[PDB]
This record gives sequence, C-alpha cells and structure tokens, in this order.
Amino acid sequence: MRHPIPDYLASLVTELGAVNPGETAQYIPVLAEADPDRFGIALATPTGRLHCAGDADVEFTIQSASKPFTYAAALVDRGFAAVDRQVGLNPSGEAFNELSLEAESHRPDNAMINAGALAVHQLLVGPEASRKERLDRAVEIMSLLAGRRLSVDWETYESEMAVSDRNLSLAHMLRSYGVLQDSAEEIVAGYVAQCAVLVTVKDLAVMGACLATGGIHPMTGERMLPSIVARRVVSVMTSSGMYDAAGQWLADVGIPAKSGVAGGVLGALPGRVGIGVFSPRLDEVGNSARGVLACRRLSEDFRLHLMDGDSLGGTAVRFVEREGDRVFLHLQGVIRFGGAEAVLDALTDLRTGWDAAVYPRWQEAAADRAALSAATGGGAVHEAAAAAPIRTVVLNLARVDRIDDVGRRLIAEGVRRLQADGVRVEVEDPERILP
Amino acid sequence: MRHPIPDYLASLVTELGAVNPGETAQYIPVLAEADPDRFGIALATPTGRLHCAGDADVEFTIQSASKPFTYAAALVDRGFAAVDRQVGLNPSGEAFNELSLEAESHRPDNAMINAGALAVHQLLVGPEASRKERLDRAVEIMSLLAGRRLSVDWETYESEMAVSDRNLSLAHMLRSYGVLQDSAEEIVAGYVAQCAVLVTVKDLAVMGACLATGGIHPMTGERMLPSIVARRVVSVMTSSGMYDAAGQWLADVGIPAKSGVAGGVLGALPGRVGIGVFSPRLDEVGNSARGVLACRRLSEDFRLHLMDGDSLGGTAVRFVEREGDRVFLHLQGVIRFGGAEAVLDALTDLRTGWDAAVYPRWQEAAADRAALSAATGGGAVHEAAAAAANDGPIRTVVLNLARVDRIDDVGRRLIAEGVRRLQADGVRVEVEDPERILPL
Repeated sequence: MRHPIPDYLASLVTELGAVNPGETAQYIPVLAEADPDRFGIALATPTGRLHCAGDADVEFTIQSASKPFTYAAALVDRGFAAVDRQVGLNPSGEAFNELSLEAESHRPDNAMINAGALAVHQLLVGPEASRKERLDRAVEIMSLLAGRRLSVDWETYESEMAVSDRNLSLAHMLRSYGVLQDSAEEIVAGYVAQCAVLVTVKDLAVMGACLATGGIHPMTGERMLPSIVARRVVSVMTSSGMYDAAGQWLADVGIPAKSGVAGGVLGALPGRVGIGVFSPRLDEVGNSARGVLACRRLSEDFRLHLMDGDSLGGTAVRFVEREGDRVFLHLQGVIRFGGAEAVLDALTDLRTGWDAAVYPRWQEAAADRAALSAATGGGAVHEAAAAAPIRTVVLNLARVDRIDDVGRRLIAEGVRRLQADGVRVEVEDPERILP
Repeated sequence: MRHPIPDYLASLVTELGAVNPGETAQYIPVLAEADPDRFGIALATPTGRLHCAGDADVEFTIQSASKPFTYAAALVDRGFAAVDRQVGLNPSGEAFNELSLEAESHRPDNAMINAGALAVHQLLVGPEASRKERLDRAVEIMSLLAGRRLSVDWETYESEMAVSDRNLSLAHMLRSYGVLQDSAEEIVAGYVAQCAVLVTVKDLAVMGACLATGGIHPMTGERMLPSIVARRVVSVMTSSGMYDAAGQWLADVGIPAKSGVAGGVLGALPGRVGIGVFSPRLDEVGNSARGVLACRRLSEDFRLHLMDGDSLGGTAVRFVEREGDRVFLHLQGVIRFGGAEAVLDALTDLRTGWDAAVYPRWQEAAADRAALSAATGGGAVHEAAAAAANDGPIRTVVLNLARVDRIDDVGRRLIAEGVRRLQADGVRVEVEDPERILPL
C-alpha cells in the first residue's frame, strides 16, 4: 500500500498547479528569468518521514527563509541577552521607520525584517569574528538542520550585490545607532550570500521540522538546537513571518511560516510538521502565490493549526493494573508538564493517603469515569481510581520516549509523596531517564 | 498523598504575595476602594482537575476577560462571515485611531479592544435581538463555560455607567461607520454589564480550559463550542490579549491571556491548561501586576509555551505485535492529523505491498529504529517495521481502537483510506471499535 499523504500532495500540486498567477521576482535577472513552470512541496514529520510531490527536489535560493536559521545560530553562539540587545521582538513589516531605533525599543523590530536580519548576521559567530567565519556559520546552521552541506549560488549573489542600496541603507543606519560594528558592505555581503544559499523544497521541510520538534532532527534524533532557542524562533516567525499576507495568518492558517522571493515557503508547526513549498511566481505582497495557497490548503484540509489542542495529556499513562497489594503504573510518550500532571493525578487517585452540590452535572460526569476521560483524552488516568491496601507501586518508564526536567521534578515529587504515605515504590527505568 | 501542583501554587502565592505593587483601578470607587490584599490562582486541566491556592474563590468583575467569551458567542450565533465583516483580526492596542475604520472593511481592529468588543456585543444574538436578549446571551455564554449561572454586579455597573464617556465615544464613532446599528448608549450599557459579570479565579480557569481543549468542558466532556470557534478566539487572544505588556508576550510567556482592571487574568494554553488569576492592583499599563507576574512564572517554572511540541504523534500507536500471519495494531490517545500520520506510517511499514548515500547519518539512525523513535517520539510506530522484519506474508491486521479517546474527521478520513489500501493488498482488516468512533 502506498502512503496516502504523498498522494494528497500530488493531487494538491495538480489542482493548484492548474494556474500560475503573479510574477517572479524582478529585482535581479537570474530570478526574473527563472522558469515559472515549477511547483513542489514537502512535509517532514517527527516520525522521520518525508512526504513529497512535484518539483520538491529542485534547488532555489532560500532568501529570507534563511532568517529563522541564522537567528537560531546567533542565539546559540551569543546567548539571548547579547542577541536581544540588538534584535527586538516587535512584530512589523519591512517598511523602515527610524523611530524604532531612535525611540521605542531602540533596536530593529525583529529578526524577520531585513534590518533585524542584518543585525543577526553581524552577531553570528562572535564579537570579533571575521566575515568568512560568519558566512561559514550561516551556511553551517542551515546545512546542519538540512542534514547535508549546502552551497551558495554565487551568480545570484553577484546579481543582488549590484542592486543592494536599500540593504546598504539599513546597514548604515544600524551602524549609526551602534547595532552594527562592522561596515555596511561587509554585513550586507554576508546577508546577501546567506540569502543565496541553495535549498530544495525537501531541505526546507526538514529544516522546518528541526524547529517544529523543539530542536531535534527528525531523521537522526540528534538535538540540533536548545528547545528554548527553537521556541523563540518559531514565536518570531509566527508574529512577523507573514505580517503582510492577506487576512491574518495566525488566525487564518495557524502555521508559522516565512517566504523567500525565489519562491520557497518555510513552515514549522510545533509537534507536528516541517513544511517546504516551491513556486517561483510571487503575489503582490512578495510571497510565493502558490506556496502561500498551498499552506492555507494544508491548514484547512488536514485541520492543522498552532491552536489545536493535540497534546499527550492523560495518554502519558499507558495503564494502571493491580495485583492484590501492589499496583503497576506504566507511563509512555514525550512527557512534559501536561503528561507529568496527568501522572500525578493517577498517583493521587490511588487514595494511599469544587462543591458537588454546586455542580451536580460535574458529579454525574465524574461518575462515568471512563466516558469522561474518553471525551477528554485522559488516557488511562481513570484506571488509577479503578485500582483504588496498596503496599507497593511499580513505576515503569520503558515506554516513555523522553521527558523534560519539569516532568522529572514533578514525577520525582510524586514518588516522594507516595513513599511519604508508606508505600514502597520501585522505578523500572531501563534507559534511566528519570534522574 | 496530596497533589504537588496545588502546593506549588500555594508557594507561588506566598512568594509573589510578599509585595503588592501598583494600584487598583482608580476610575471607579467600587474598584478603587477594593481590598488590595487579595491574591488567588487556579489551574483547570483537560483531565478535569482544578488545582488552586490563595483567594481563588473570591468573586470579582471579569471586565475585559469577558471579551473572548462574547466573541465566541457572536461567532456561534452569527457565523464567521457576519462577525468578520464587523470585527477585524488586526492586532492592536487600546489607543483608538479613526483610520482603522476608514479602511475598505469599516471595522475596529479586533475583539480584544473596546471598540471591537462593542461591535461584538452588538452582534450577539441576531440582527433584530433586543438589548435584554443580548445581555442574557453574554451572561449565558460565560455561565455555560463556567459551569454555573453567573450574576452581574450592578453596583459596579452603575458606578462605571457614570463614567463611560470614552466607550460612548467609541460607540458613536462605530455607528458613524455603520459598525453599530443601535444607539451608543444601548451598546455601551450591554458591554458594561458584560464586564460587571462576577467570577472567581476558579471560574476563569475552567472557562479558559474550555477554550484550551478546543471547546470541550473539562468537567463534563461536553462540547460547548465548535473547535474552529475556540481556535479563532485563542488566536485573537494571542495576538492582542497582552499587546501593551512589557516585552513581547507570545515570545516571552507563550500563554494566550487577557487581564481585567478588577484584577483578574484569564489564560488558555491549547491542549494543556485553563488559567485564572486574581490580584486587584494593576501595573502601569492597566493589567493585574501579580496576575501577570504569576503567568510569567507559570510559563517559566513549568516550561509551558504555545510553541512546544507536546503532541501525541507516534504514541498514537500503542503497539504492533505479530502472531504468524496476523498483526495486532492497537491505537490510543486523541487522534488528529499528527496521530493519523503516525498510524499510516505504521500501516505502510508493514510492507504488505532521500538518498542513503547522501545521508549516511540518516541511514545509521534508521538502523537503530527503537533508539531513533524514543529520541524523536514515534511511540510504537517502529514496531511495525519490526513486525515486517523472513518468513510468511501478513494475512490479517487487527486494528484495535479501544484505547483511542477520540478522533477528528481528518484522522478518520486518513485511517479509513489506509485501511482500504491495506485491503487492496489483499490483507484482511478487522476493526475492533467498541465505541465505534471510526465511522463518519
């Protein structure tokens, strides 16, 4: 049997590919003359899959879709305080207003606009890094998240460098307020080469997936970025990535994204998917017309949204069974606050230690313990109450994939209170992830 | 034993409660004279738990934290097209600029600001509804989500109605552009009454949870709002709920929220928690000082954020075992796109039907299937590959959904297709669906 996702994409490409509105970026001949009859799409999942269709293997310069990655690199190389001193978090469009530097926050609005992107490149490796070290760094971060060594399209680079007065203007203004210590030319050149890095629809998807998983590469399971960094990046993409798109992106689509004038759209939906779309022609706001439309279709057809409550929750509890005096509590999944909270509810429900009159309905619902949990997604937490003198509780973490420090602290505290009740607790933790 | 979360909250209240900066809302004596020495907090989970501490049961007027709820009622009552024609989605602060209405659409920026909130109240029941019906509707929607009949604090209402020139100004301007049809006085009165609705920290937490779960009441499991409506509300809260707060709320805290000048803060983090906080004194932008500070601490201490990847994912596959010619594939959890994608991967991985030389690291990782899974998330999806891994074709696949809590139409459509294809391979599929959640 073939996977149905790739078929949906193939169908989507055929449907939306029936037309080709807008026009390629006209600012440089290499892009203006680019073949418009191309349309590809790729989805990278945490399950390590890559569902594609169309020209998802055709290279094109990433352009502004590079901004979220050099931003992550800067945060990693310098720390939040250093980066935040130069780049703000204020949602904004590209139009430059000197008041953002002279007043307000006294720094370029955010990393998604050119002024912020320029300050990010200036920040890359370190305070006194050379231009080559910084470009290498920009190329490296993107290559590491893509899973392969990427190259810069020097032809595109040279063409753009001939028509960069606006970017040079921004860089000079930044210098005058101290945001850039190096020359306008040096930083613009780095930013332009950064934008000229060649990637495929598939590359973007995987790179986006790395952000969507909270910093974990979906193909290797290796942590590429601190979750705190990946979260900041996707947060900024949400607020400003599609600032000038029709309607209101977060509300309408709910998929953090960023387009590039060469036709590539990057998407990163936390906990679910990395997205890459390629279609040369741009709409009037400057985003890939079909790339944008494809994202709106993915969001609608698959009911994907930053706001949908798809969490582990009570499923963190695989089951709770009792054998006379001892109870077996097996956990599973990616446990964080939500999962750990559910685990504590189960422990507390063992009885090893609102007003019902006010909410009669809440009591009746709570009566059918299993039904309420099903309509709520409480996993097997309700089994704990069913199990409930208990003298021993075996805590099995074999099925738990991973857990963050918050989850560890909460469960650890849960274990302490169980013992404080006079209950023996043995933790079966084969890959010892609890400590 | 005692649940540790309530203890955490109790400690948080004790700590943050060591100081009481700012001042109560000075615009009306009822709020200006309110006992400032009060601080409560409550968390309502999807499981159906309510962890609280401090003065979490002291009533106060919900004020602006009423906005997301009336907005939901309007969407439910009139539909998206009708509401969107009068209420925008443009993020904005409370400062009013006439230019916002001079656009082609002629509508205030969003439902979180007063102007948009007045437009929302005007849409509440229908085109010809009366003032009384609209107020009843506002009180009702909040009551339905809170789980109990709420009442309006008329003393606060009368007090504020005596100093409503600014809102009357907004109302008049909105009528001027056709956003409001009834009198400025009638719409302002309804909005003020709406803000005078009495709730406790606990009420807010539960109300917020209804939004966080996508419209399902955490205590009864009953759907109170279409998920699509809940999503729109939380999106709008995210973009403008804390617009003028220090820093940038979404990035720093990541918890969709809204404060009220009476001291109450409403929080709603999708899939994880409904938050209600109460602390009378306000900071300089007009938000509850400790209420906001408590939300920042909840986000940091529990590492909660709208951007975390806390999804079922591969865990949707409880396990995949094999007995000769048949495979037992058991699913579980709340299944939507994410889980269904994983289920399809498991089905495909049974083998009933990138370049390795380019990504040698990807191959090596794909070798230790179990390790790659734990590190990523795939739950037991990998057991399918192990099941396919030397003697005999798979003839039957038992698809058990007993552990599945629920599934949306997308997961329902994806799994049905995967099953049809398995069958097309000549594999027998018997779906064990006791509560039959797969059909439709």
